[PDB]
Amino acid sequence: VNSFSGYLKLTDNVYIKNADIVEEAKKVKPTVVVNAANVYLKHGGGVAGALNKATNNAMQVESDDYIATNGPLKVGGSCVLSGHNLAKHCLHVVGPNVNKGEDIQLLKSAYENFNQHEVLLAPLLSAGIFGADPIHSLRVCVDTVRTNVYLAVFDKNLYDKLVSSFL
Ligand SMILES: OC[C@H](CN1CCCCC1)Nc1ncnc2[nH]ccc12
Ligand SMILES: [Cl-]
Repeated sequence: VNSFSGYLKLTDNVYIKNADIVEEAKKVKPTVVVNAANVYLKHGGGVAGALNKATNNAMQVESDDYIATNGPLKVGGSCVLSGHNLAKHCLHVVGPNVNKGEDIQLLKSAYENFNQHEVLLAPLLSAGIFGADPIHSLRVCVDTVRTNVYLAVFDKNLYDKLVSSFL
């Protein structure tokens, strides 16, 4: 039993809700919130910009030190950093950005990072401003993640479209 509320159950392990991931994380304080990151951990917009804003830029400050030490992430890769005031940990995961010409096949590799954590609050990777098809992102999530994932979908029409089209 966990403290996630109001989710629709899609499979044995994948749950979905229409919600702002920032507000969800503040309420639940999950062990892990997933950020839709880029390789430079520059949290400018989308989920990343919103999560960073909610930390009063502390996420960005921590991220800049991470990059200065380690260099950029790989597309499809991840790192674990602090969750600040939102969660215990933030798993920064880089899905391919179609608006940069990155290979969509890397979306499966990106979701594989979730399997290192028993329970996660997450967005749909490569959706939104990353330019991929969200129906596809959900399909890959369900077919790749085996741990318990609580998906927060920002947009209501998308959420309803995602639920109504789910196989
Ligand atoms: O897939 C990621 C989605 C993309 N979404 C954005 C709205 C329009 C349709 C596409 N972004 C978010 N998902 C959950 N919480 C969020 N907080 C801020 C952004 C955000
Ligand atoms: Cl977005």
